[PDB]
Amino acid sequence: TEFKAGSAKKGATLFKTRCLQCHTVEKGGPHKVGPNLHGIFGRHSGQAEGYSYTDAIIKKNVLWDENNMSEYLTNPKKYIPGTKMAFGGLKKEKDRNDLITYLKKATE
Ligand code: HEC
Repeated sequence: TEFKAGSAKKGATLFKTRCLQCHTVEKGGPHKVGPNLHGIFGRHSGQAEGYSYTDAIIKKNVLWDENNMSEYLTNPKKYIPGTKMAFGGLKKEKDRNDLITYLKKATE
């Protein structure tokens, strides 16, 4: 236990301001700069079809849980060196909590 529940509402707005540029979350949403995140929870990394992921993410083969995602979100390139994901990261654990709270919900 190193992830506690946040604000889905707060979560949804962070997504909009920090993730939307590159990703969609809805089932049936298109891949953009980053892949569509529908159903990411429980899936391994690099497995969405029709998306050209880097060697690195695929090979990293991470099982996406609220906790994994948390460390990833902190500093992506640090987590998976070689990832084409160009996001500095979210240093506050509270932003991270709210975003994942949103994500758990909207990608289901
Ligand atoms: C564009 C400038 C991006 C922003 C802002 C965010 N992400 Fe991203 N993401 C992007 C790319 C190009 C990729 C693929 C990387 C690669 O090496 O192929 C990713 C990947 C992800 C993943 C891993 C997905 C998988 O299918 O395993 C996740 C979980 C993810 N991105 C989430 C995410 C969130 C929540 C963001 C906002 C905080 C976000 N990313 C920003 C491009 C971009």
